[PDB]
Amino acid sequence: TTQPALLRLSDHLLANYKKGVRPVRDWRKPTTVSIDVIMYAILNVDEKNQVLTTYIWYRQYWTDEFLQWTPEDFDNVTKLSIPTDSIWVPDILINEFVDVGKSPNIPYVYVHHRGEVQNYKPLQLVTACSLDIYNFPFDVQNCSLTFTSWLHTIQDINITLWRSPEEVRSDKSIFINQGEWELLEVFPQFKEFSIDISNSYAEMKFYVIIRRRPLFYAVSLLLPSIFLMVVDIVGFCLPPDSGERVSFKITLLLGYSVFLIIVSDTLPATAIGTPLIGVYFVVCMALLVISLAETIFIVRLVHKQDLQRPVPDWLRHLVLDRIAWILAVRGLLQELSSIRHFLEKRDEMREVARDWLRVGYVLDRLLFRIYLLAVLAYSITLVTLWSIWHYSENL
Amino acid sequence: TTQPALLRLSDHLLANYKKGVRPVRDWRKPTTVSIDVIMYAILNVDEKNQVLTTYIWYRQYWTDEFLQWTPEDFDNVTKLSIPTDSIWVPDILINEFVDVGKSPNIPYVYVHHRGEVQNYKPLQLVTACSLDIYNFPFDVQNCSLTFTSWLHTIQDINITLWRSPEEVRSDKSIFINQGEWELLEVFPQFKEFSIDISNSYAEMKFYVIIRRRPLFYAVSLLLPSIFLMVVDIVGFCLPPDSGERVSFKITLLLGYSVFLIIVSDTLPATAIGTPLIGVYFVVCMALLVISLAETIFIVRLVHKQDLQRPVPDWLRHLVLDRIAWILAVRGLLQELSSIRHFLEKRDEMREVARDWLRVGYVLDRLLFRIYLLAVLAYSITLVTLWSIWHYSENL
Amino acid sequence: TTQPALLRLSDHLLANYKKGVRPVRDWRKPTTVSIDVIMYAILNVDEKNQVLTTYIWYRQYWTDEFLQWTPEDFDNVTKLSIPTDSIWVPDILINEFVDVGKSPNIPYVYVHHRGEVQNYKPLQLVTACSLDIYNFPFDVQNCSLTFTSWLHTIQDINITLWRSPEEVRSDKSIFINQGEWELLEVFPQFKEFSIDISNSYAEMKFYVIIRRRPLFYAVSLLLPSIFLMVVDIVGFCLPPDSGERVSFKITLLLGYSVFLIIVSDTLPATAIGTPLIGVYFVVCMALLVISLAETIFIVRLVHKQDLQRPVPDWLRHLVLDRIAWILAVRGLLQELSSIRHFLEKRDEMREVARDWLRVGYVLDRLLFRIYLLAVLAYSITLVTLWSIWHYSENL
Amino acid sequence: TTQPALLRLSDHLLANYKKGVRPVRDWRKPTTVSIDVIMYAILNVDEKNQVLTTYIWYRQYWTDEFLQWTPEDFDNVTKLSIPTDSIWVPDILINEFVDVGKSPNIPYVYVHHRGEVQNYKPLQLVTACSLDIYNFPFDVQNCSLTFTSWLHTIQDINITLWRSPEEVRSDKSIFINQGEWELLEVFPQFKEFSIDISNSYAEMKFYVIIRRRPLFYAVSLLLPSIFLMVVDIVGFCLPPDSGERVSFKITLLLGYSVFLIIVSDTLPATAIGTPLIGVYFVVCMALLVISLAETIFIVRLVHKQDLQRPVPDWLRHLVLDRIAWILAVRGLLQELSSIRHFLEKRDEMREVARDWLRVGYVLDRLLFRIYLLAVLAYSITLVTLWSIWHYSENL
Amino acid sequence: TTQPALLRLSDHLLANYKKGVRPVRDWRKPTTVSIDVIMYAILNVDEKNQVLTTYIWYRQYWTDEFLQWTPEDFDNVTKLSIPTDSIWVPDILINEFVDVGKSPNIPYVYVHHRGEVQNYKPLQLVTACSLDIYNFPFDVQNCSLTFTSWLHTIQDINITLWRSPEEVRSDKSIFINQGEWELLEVFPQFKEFSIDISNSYAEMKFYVIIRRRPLFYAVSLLLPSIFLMVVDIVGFCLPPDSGERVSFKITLLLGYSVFLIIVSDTLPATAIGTPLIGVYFVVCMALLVISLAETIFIVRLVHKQDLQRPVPDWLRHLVLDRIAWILAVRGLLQELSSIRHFLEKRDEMREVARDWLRVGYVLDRLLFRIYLLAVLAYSITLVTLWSIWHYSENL
Ligand SMILES: O=C1c2cccc3[nH]nc(c23)CCN1[C@H]1CC2CCN(CC2)C1
Ligand SMILES: O=C1c2cccc3[nH]nc(c23)CCN1[C@H]1CC2CCN(CC2)C1
Ligand SMILES: O=C1c2cccc3[nH]nc(c23)CCN1[C@H]1CC2CCN(CC2)C1
Repeated sequence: TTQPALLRLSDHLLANYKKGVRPVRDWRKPTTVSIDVIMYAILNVDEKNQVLTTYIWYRQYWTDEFLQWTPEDFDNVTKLSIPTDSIWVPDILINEFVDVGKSPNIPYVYVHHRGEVQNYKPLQLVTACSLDIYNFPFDVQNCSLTFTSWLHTIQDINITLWRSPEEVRSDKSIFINQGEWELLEVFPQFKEFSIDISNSYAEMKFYVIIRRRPLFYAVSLLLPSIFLMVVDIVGFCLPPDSGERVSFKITLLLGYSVFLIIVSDTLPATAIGTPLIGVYFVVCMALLVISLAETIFIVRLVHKQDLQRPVPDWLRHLVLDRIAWILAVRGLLQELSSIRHFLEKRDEMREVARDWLRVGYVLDRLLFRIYLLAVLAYSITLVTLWSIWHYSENL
Repeated sequence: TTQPALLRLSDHLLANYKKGVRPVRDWRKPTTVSIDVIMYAILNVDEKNQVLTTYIWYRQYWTDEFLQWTPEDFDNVTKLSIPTDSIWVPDILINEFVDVGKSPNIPYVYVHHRGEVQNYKPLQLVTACSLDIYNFPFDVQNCSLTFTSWLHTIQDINITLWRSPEEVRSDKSIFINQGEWELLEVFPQFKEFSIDISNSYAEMKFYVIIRRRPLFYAVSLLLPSIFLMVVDIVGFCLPPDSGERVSFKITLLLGYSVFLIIVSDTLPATAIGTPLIGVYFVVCMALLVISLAETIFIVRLVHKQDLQRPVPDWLRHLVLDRIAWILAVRGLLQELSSIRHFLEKRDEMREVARDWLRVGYVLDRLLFRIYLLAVLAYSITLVTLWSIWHYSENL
Repeated sequence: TTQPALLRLSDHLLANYKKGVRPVRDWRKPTTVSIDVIMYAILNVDEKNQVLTTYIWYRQYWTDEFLQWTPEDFDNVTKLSIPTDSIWVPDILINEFVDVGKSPNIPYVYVHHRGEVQNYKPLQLVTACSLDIYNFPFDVQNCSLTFTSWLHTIQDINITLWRSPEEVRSDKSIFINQGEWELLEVFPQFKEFSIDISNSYAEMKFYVIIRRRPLFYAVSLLLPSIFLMVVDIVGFCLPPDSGERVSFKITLLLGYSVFLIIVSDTLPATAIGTPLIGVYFVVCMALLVISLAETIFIVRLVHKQDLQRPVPDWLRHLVLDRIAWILAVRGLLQELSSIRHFLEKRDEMREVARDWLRVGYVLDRLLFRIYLLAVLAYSITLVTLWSIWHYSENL
Repeated sequence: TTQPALLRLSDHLLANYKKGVRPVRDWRKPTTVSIDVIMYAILNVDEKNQVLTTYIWYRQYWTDEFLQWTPEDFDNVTKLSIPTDSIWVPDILINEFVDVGKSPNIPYVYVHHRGEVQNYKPLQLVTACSLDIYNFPFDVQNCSLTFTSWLHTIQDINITLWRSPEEVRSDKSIFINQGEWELLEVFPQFKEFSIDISNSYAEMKFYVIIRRRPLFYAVSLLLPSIFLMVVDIVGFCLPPDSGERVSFKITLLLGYSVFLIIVSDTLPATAIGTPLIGVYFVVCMALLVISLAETIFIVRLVHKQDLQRPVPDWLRHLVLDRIAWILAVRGLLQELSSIRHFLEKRDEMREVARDWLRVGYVLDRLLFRIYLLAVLAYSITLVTLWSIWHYSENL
Repeated sequence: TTQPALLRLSDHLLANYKKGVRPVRDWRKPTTVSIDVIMYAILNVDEKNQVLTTYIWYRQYWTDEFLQWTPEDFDNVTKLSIPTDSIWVPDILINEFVDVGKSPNIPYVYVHHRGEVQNYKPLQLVTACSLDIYNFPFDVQNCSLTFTSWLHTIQDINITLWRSPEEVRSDKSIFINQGEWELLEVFPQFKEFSIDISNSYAEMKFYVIIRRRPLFYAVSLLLPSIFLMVVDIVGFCLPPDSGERVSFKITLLLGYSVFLIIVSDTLPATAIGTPLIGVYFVVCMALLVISLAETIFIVRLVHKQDLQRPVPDWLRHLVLDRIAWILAVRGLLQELSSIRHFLEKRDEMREVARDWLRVGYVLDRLLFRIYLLAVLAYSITLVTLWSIWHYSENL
């Protein structure tokens, strides 16, 4: 028997090992597969249709009972590499998968004596995760990965873990911290999945916690919003000169409204979408629009000869609002006296025109008070969100 | 015969089972496959080209007659797992499929004694469904899934059901209610599909009813439309000051017209597309445009020296419209008397200019009445649609 | 021989049938394949790069001569199902294909006695068709599908038809009439394709006629164009008040020019692209632009002190254009007489200013006549196109 | 031996023909493969990342020496069809390939007596070609296709040609002239590719010449540019009325600037991108912008009380520029004499205001001369490019 | 033994060579694979999600010990081509891979006497690289390619290099210099990758250095920015005529703001994105916006009757700012004397109105000084970046 050790061991082991039979000697005992998953990177988190792209490394060992050999005979060999198509491989397939594939297959597997069979493989998974667009700048996502056997039951395949849960929870020795997402926790759990009154199935759920790094996003979205909160600072105190005022706003109401389009284009729009900023930015504009509507109505009322409607209706309006906020010489002298009346009529109009500019100069201050309350509330909401974002990582 | 039970059973059963033969002993009796489908999630409903993406779980059992064995001999075994490439698998393929695939294959199947053969598999299907864009905010879609054998006839393969129709109709124990679509009914039906005068085929149609969750869509599309229905409230009562009016509209007619582009971009445009809102929003603008055209024509007519055309033609126009809506001192006194005529001519023009501002102040009220009728009709249509949406789920 | 009939027939037939040999007994006679195609739906017609997506059903029968058996022996069997990888399958591949695939393979085929071999399969084809963008609203496309053997010649494989051409021409019993395209005719033809002076090849061409359903497209593109043809109705008769006129157009020349962008975005742009509407809509704007240029030049000429250039050059211009369209008291009286000259000079300017507003009021009518001729021609062209569209289906 | 001729020939030939051995009897002589390529269509020419999509037909013959038979024995057979997986196929793979595939495989090949082995197959190739965006409207592209054996050397596989180069150069009998590209020349060449000092490899390069059909592109891009070159014709001769002028340009500087966005969107943007039109259209606007800046500065200088700076600095500026272009009655008469001075002061301002409007009326003519020189140069460049485009096809 | 040499050698060698066994005779010695990589082109560098597309050529040799033969016997043969599926191929797979594939497989490999086994193959790789958007116009990217065995350890497979590192570092004999990226260095390194306390793995890292060719990008982005830095040159010295000024800016603040959208669209936006230009262009606009806000506030203060607030508060404001920058005849004469007071009142207002236009004419110069400092800093930053870009290639 002048043959190499590896060739003689491969000939002896795979001579009659038929694939298809669950490898076990008594059908009573189930076979156990133990798994391990380590994260490498996060490629894409698309919020339009709840798609998460992940890359992981993997490892699965299962005891075997038709590949036992004594190392004393075959020249002290203790580990062999065999093709993956010549033995039995369990159908451990992850759930919540969309277009699974895009990952090569490893054509070799290890085997030890007694049946310790190991396998290493990469998985590039496109999964379905319920992403919450709420708290957009500082979101904390909680995604799930479900490993189970698609066919076998609890009394056929049981899934345990290689290493303990703790050492699995904190594992960032391979992950690259260059993307826009950062790992927090990979928590494993095991339970049983039964739907009808007949079959019992194993199940292992990995909960993956991710945070978003928002420093760069903030400086490109918030800073322009805080800088554009000087428009109220600019247009202030000009009811008589509301021609210039209206000028100002008629162009400002479009200057940021034109890029509101590109802002909404840059938002990862979600059908179930209600961001805190995306509703404050809307009511901010609504309030500004109604303020300008009130100012235009006031200047239209006071610009004409209406004289703020001196009928007692405006008294009632003011009262309700206050409750709410709780022979030749004959011709000579004739011509002399004729023009004095016209001059007096010309001169009398100035005070009458200028006496009706107080209502706008009063109500603009209340509108500005409402605006300051709104921006203070917005800042408080932003501060407490950032506080929640910072305190989310203490656990 | 010192061999394991599973290996000896696999050797005995698959020794001479040739694949290809329909498994039956008398060609007269047909084989029956029974199916079951459970929904998991809805990934995409693209209305541009009638594409529906669905994920389901599946289950198919077929009686077999060359895999019968007695459990008394082979150590009380009652269920075995065998490779899927060593036996006969029916070609149950769903119709209305586009780019079917993207789903793994399960390499194992169960077998019981007597021939009970089972199979579990996931299907990710991209189907063609006739989606109705009408009733966009609150649509109720009715899609169809057709299972049949692509080759075999009614006397070769018959498709029945595992569980009864009722228990199949109400099955939401696995479905995730996080997307923008919500399951209502999965109704199964069975019939025969024959086109020529020769072949008879089995057919099972699953009708799937889906609704759209429109709360988030409403607050992002309707609320701005209701808020922008204050433009008529702002521009009111100013025929003499139609310079400011025209100012107002010339900018409002673009302020929402510029984002009408992004609105139309966000609509899932369909060739066969006529949404109730998408036609009301158009006639709303048309009516506003023609109202502004009438006001501009009126102010152009009354601004010049035409004096609303005092010829009797305007009497006829008003009548038809009413039917429609059913030595030195000599020079001294001379110079004194010369300027009085010029002053009188200057002063007489004011009343003549101000006496022709009534026609616009009358017709704007009728235009506003038409506008109020339009918005009331729009609100009534929205209310009855929401009522239909709410009452669609009582069945 | 206590064996089932099907297993014994499969063992007898496929025992020595080697695949690869054209199934025939004398190499002289060629084998004939007969095909049949039925349309299901049209998924996409992309005009950017001449891509047509179609789904069809299929059917091909070929006589066989190594699978003959007598039904008297094998228990009165007359039809058998055999795997598709164990027999000879012709390489009938369609031409004009791009990324062909995306369609499953049927693993079974029928066989009768004497050699009648049948096969059913679906084909999802992405073909290259020369689409004419001309007559965009109402196009009638004529696409081609070419079936031939990629390798074999006329004396090896001949392609005939299952059913007659007539019954093939009118076949809409399966087609779904929910899309934007509607079937008209599926005409089959057979001929020979030879390019060099040596090989002769069979060829079957199916001509497919499709029409577009333009009702929904019309109401979304034409109706706004007809509604926006009121701009000339609005801006009419105002040469002295050309400040307001210029106001009007300077904003109208952008109001539809801003969404012209989105219009051109919505057009399926084709390199070889010259739609009748897409050239009329351009010359429509050109004519309007040159009309406004003429009006602005006229008002600039008449606004200043040029007084329409009273030099005899304008006489020549008008003639050529007409051819084209075929001690104290001393100071007292002094001061009295000094101001009368200034008053007369002030009063004399009004008639001189108002006497030069006729040329624009004359040429605007000619410009409007040209505009009415243009819109009448546009309406006539639209009417005759729709007439061609309606009369295209009488055949 | 009562067997069919084809079955007996297939049994005799493929009985012991092992695949893998280069088919030759003396390892010294190399085997020669002869190829032929015929073009069908051009699907896509993407200039963003240098991707060319092509479809071709193909043909390759190689002498064989283990499939020789005498036609006298096997019933006068001279041509046989054999599966492509049972014989030796050379690894002739094209270089410069990206995502090669998307094309079916032909499962049969011809064989003659003596070893003449033929093969026909379609190839759909996505190649990398250096496309020059320069001369965009009328480009002449020169792409390369490189056929070589990926493994074998010059003394193992040599690649010659089926037909001569001339008959290969002019081959448009199958090509469809409906796209935006038109074939000019398919020139074959053969040489040797060696990089190190050890291996020698065969290489066949097909140079493919393509032109663009620009008639439709011209009418959609140039005609609007020539039509919009009337803006200088419109705004001419109005320094005093520069309010209307500034009005005009402030809106024209945006009227085409707003669709400049969509123009740049429609350009196939290339990183290495410098089109002749794309630089002329930019300098055209730059020149117009600086002209308007000069006019606005001039009108701002002459509008105020600066009076074109009558200090001798403007003399130096003009000189340098010219070098560059090479008791009661007492009160009565008092009041009479008081107002005459005010009237004279009022009347004297008109000539002083009107005497400073010449500098703009002089410099605008020079600016227009520069503009005319620019447009004449642009037209000359366009004419000579079209001349180059027309003369490129004379070869 | 009248057989060809190649057929007899193939029969002798592959007669009993079982695949799967690592080819070695004593399990103690490991097998060594030596690799070589040569770059061809760079197809895509997408900065949105860190994707790098590369094309390389490859070469791997491994000693074999079951394919030794003596050339004396088998007719002086020294090199043979054998199928790649009949021997042992190591699983050398690159790390950092996304959707690896898209590249054909070579079905043949070389073998020499003694076991020298060679293989050539192309790889089209989509890898994940951390691209730095900082220094956008002139970036120097440093990407990594990691070759290792996915399964085998250091004592099973060791990876060395064919040629030395130097000759590998400088290799541009095949690379095409037509794209937007240019090769600088391909540096190889070898080390060991161990994560736990048990397994030791080989690892070869190729560092690839790429630069961007920014000439064409510069002329399309910078030149417009330098040309648009004349807006401050145009609007200068006009506090009284701030109506025209405000006119100017209200349109300039939108003229480039409208294409800022398309600028941001053309930027390859990265979540971690902070380009030097992209922050200078923002603060440039911020500074201009606040300058215009100050000017509008100043002109609003000085336009009304406030008279720059002559209360001593403005003295304190100026001081703090300076610290910061460190019977008939009776009626006759009566009427004569009445109008003189009105004339004096009319004439006195001019000097009072004109005496308050100095503060804006002073502060605009300081604002322009800040603007000049900003643009000088921007130019200095651009110059030093280009200097870094030029000096990066000296190594
Ligand atoms: O799809 C099903 C399924 C499909 C159709 C009808 C059904 N009735 N009851 C079940 C079921 C539960 C079994 N399953 C799978 C559930 C999990 C766990 C293990 N395995 C894969 C995923 C099995
Ligand atoms: O990739 C290589 C190659 C790869 C790595 C190191 C190398 N050093 N020297 C070469 C080389 C030249 C050989 N080739 C191919 C070149 C052409 C011609 C034939 N064949 C395919 C394409 C072989
Ligand atoms: O994925 C793993 C891996 C997966 C799961 C748990 C693990 N614990 N420890 C390791 C590991 C290290 C081994 N690897 C691979 C690491 C590199 C080097 C060689 N090979 C491929 C890539 C092996």
